[PDB]
Amino acid sequence: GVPTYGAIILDETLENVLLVQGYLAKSGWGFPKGKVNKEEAPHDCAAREVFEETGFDIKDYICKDDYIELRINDQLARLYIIPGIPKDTKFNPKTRREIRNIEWFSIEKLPCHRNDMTPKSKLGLAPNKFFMAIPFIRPLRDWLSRRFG
Ligand SMILES: COc1ccc(C(=O)N2CCCCCC2)cc1
Repeated sequence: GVPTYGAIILDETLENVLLVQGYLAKSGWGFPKGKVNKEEAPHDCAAREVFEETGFDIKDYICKDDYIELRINDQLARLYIIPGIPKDTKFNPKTRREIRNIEWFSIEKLPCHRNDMTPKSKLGLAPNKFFMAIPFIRPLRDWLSRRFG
């Protein structure tokens, strides 16, 4: 996998995070992110994908050591943490061919794992519209507890 870069944007209260909704195979809700171009530095990729998908430019707010990174089936995804963005910010994606909707979600209400179907004696996981975000939720909560209490 070519690495992906993006951001976890929080509001002023630190209660809420900004998610985006795509289409088709990406039809659920996730953190904004995308694939790095040849020769493009990580911070530049994160800013460009977040600006294409949200309309908001994070370049002046990125902190180099403040991010959460995960490897999932051999693709690396790194999300820079960006606190303190006002809830009344006007977000407007660039390509509406990729992004259906943009919303704020309460962190404490988001799932941190999918649910089994052991009520039905059936293997696997039940569908969840937050599937792209879920892996980052527990590591975010733990990062926030350490930096802020
Ligand atoms: C393999 O390349 C990828 C690139 C980006 C994403 C991703 O999460 N996106 C893109 C748009 C859909 C909505 C959520 C944000 C996933 C995979």
